[PDB]
Amino acid sequence: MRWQGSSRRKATGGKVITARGKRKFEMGRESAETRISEIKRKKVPTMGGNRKVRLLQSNVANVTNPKDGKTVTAPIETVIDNTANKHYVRRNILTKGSVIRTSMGTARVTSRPGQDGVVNAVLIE
Amino acid sequence: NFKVVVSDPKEGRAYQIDIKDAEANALIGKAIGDVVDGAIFGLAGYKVQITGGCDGSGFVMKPDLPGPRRQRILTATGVGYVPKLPGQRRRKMMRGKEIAPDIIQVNAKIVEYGSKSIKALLGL
Amino acid sequence: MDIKILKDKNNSLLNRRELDFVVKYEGSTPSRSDVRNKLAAMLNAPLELLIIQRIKTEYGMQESKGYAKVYADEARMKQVEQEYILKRNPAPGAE
Amino acid sequence: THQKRLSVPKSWKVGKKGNKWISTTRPGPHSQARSLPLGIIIRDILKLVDNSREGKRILSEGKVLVDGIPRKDLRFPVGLFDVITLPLVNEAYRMLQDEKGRLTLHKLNETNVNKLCRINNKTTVKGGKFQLNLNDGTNIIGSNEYGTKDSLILSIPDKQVVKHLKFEVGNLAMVVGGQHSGETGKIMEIREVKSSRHNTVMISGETDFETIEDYVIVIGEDKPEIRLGGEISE
Amino acid sequence: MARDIGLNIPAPSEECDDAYCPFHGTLPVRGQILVGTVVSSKMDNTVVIERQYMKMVSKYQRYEKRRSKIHAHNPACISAKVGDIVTIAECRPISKTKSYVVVKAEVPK
RNA sequence: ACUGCUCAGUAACACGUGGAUAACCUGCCCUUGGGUCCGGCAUAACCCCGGGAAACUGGGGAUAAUACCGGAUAACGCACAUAUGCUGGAAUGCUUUCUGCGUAAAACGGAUUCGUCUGCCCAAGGAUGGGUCUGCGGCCUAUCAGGUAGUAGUGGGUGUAACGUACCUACUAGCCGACAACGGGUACGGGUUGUGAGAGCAAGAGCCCGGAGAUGGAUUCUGAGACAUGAAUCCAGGCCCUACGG
Ligand SMILES: [Mg+2]
Ligand SMILES: [Mg+2]
Ligand SMILES: [Zn+2]
Repeated sequence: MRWQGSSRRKATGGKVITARGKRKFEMGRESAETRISEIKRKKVPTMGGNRKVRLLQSNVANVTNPKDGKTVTAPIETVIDNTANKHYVRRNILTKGSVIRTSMGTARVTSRPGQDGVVNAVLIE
Repeated sequence: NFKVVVSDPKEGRAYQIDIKDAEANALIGKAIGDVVDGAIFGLAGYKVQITGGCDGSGFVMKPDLPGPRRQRILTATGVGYVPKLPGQRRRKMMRGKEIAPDIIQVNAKIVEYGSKSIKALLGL
Repeated sequence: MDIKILKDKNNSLLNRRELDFVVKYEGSTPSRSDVRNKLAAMLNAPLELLIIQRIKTEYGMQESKGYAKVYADEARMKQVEQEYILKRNPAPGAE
Repeated sequence: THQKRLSVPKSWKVGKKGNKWISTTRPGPHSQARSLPLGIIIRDILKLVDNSREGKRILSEGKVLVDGIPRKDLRFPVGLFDVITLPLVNEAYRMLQDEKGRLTLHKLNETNVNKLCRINNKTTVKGGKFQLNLNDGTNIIGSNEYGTKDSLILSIPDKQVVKHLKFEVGNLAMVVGGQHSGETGKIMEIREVKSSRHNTVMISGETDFETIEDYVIVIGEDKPEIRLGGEISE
Repeated sequence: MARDIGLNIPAPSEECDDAYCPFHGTLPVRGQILVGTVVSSKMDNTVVIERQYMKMVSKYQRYEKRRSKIHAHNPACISAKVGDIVTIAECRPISKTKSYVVVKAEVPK
């Protein structure tokens, strides 16, 4: 659980005095980070019967060659780097926009594993 | 002083027994799922598996919970809880599978049968 | 007591006749059974079949509004008309 | 899902008498703004049943049909140009918007008559289908001849196409809002004025003016193809 | 995106690889179009813009000019200057206070 | 989770009003396009024995469904090529799509006059409900002058129904204010009401619209939807039934 309601001052620093409680629709879940392990997923429910698939661990990827446009599933070994956080590279976290290392070759994750339910990585040219 | 309830699966017949003394002390410590010799019941080779219990104040034992004492449980379903509303959680008082001197009733079932009849081996 | 009838629309969706008339009574406002007995002869409707919903008398002048109705079946009346109307309308031999 | 006596919609001609709620219309296919309950229609306009229970009885017994569909619910919405058919008297009525934006009923002559609809968004269902954002009846998932706002006409109750009433310059047009509601007249110029809100249209019937493209109905080639105006019975 | 039609406010002579750039990016600009001047452009991709108008007071029957500040998105291809008249149109929320992106920044004359 | 009540909090996109959502969810309802495929077999009341001051509630025996589980034909996300389909400044969407890579549903249920009626799944859209969004409109105060560091913004992310510092990271050094920020005072907002010849001035208890609240407070289950007025959980606070174990 996290609160994603509109609570960060107004424009100036005058502390916004809340007139409403923490509503149910403003409650966001936890960042279920993904690592390189046994491929584990959970069918967490969301609004309107939309069970969003959340991934937690994975050592395989759907590496997509751009030269020929062929999709083959190759194992994930290590995150090469990541622009979003300099610590996920050390933690082997698999976020979107990171760069993983597969058997096919180095690839960049182009899918959000916490929302997509799979690790779809485009093979870097 | 245990007020044991024993049921027969072959006829769906439950015999209520009032037991005391050394046999009651033998029943103490026997967790849920234990098998007990019929000499504690006097039955000719009838072995009973204990599958329940409750306190003097009506608190029901739980086979799930390990430990003899009481615990507070915020459950949403299971043994000894009925949801008044659909998917409602409550904090009841349950017991472990361990048998205690503050336990009255011991529900159990007949498993390993004996030579004689079940009824006639208790004077009936 | 006198009666003149103006509107006799028949509802095709229920097979009943809507009786609208002006009650030219004198003095004492007639009861529902009496107005039914008078309104029966105007359109050939039995007491069990002819039904009246109000004989509402206005101020001053002795004129009343009569919203009576006619059915081709008493079971249809019991299925459609409310129970207070069935009690309020005395059947032949009713108590 | 309630609505009160005071906050009854502007398109609802029925007054502000009674006690709070007046017959909450369902979600339905049509907009709730231009909608009246079938129970309110049969209890106020036509006057075939006076109570709500008797209205629910007559609806439930398959006695009233809305484009050949005998709806048993008294909360069904009704949109503009909707036909109500009663076979027992041959009473045909059409939902119409008068000059004040309110919804009324005009009686028709024949029981069997078409119904007019409109195109609002042509999307593509997977399977090579040009979905027209239909909401009522059956239709034809057609081709690019069927454009937006084309105002299709379809039969009843089978709801097959009768004639593609495509609009052009000079063709007929009926207003569906504003202060010009019900002033049907020929189209003068349908200008595709680019802007962030929506485009515009030029229409002149008895008197010329400018009107919005969401307040125009392509109701005929030169003359009324559908039975637009019959008898305005309350 | 970069599309030329009547009253287009056409895409500039400079290409921008911005994600929120209306002509070259993928941000659909839509809403209410407005006009203003850059109060200051000391902030990345965001020019504070002032709207100046007047509200006639009913009782006194006179006027009072009212200032107002708006934060707009300043794409690099446009690059709205300092104190220049510019037309802004609404977009989806870019940031904490950014729902407008500038589309035409004309240096004043 | 609709009504119903209250009017504490709230000086606020809370509200009135004009737009937007091409940034989103929607059970019931709506029309068209499809489908409705194999199974598995618990556990209820009931039977036999109770425990319990109560609140509650145990065991063994029998069993059913539109209950629940397992299996086949989609959606979801990556990468592609393919023709205006809407809207149109405007794709970013639908997409003809197909490609391969991970990746799914239903109750051939019920009734009948066997005419049919009503239900399950599914795709597209609508409608309904609600979140979000911003131009503008409306208090007293200087015996209230600086306020703000997640504060202002950029890139990459994260979570979300969805856009978003909503959270996180690297970075920039901004942002609001003397045309009143920040603080204090006060207040449910508006439609309106009082009064006067009017300009105005004063209040916005009741009828309708939206907002919030459930002893004060935090947290959570269930559900299409709630942090639920007749849901829970604990703390504070008061009270209450007890066979004193609750
Ligand atoms: Mg949920
Ligand atoms: Mg924001
Ligand atoms: Zn650009």
